[PDB]
Amino acid sequence: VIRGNEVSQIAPGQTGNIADYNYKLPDDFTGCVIAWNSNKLDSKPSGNY
Amino acid sequence: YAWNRKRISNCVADYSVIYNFAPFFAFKCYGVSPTKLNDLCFTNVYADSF
Amino acid sequence: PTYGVGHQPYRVVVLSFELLHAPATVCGPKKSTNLVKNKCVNFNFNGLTG
Repeated sequence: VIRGNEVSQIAPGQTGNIADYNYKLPDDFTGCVIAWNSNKLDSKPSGNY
Repeated sequence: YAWNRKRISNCVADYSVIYNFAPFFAFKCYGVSPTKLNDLCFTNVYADSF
Repeated sequence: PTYGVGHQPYRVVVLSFELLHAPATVCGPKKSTNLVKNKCVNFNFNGLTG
């Protein structure tokens, strides 16, 4: 689970915060990335921590 | 029709804090890439708001 | 939930594929056919067409 600004970092040849410290994809990556919004399940009115 | 131009000069530009300021999806650029802007550097920056 | 869509949570699933180096273990619902020899035929061996 990531934020909305960090979905573009899940890509081959990409850098950033998530791509350098959390999850790095290879440059010769062959595969499929799926992302969907989860504001109804992974969020709380007091703030999901 | 009355968009605001702001000149940005004589400062250190950090582009990783723009994502925290506004809730957008993509940092869509044309001549450069969004992930490399902390490495190269320019003369003057211009901000147009509308 | 009051945040913008750029700061909203997103669930991500990444599927990674190993193309063909090992014997194939994940192959889809395509049915097989009996093997003929000494004839000019189309063949499909684990996605290798010809």
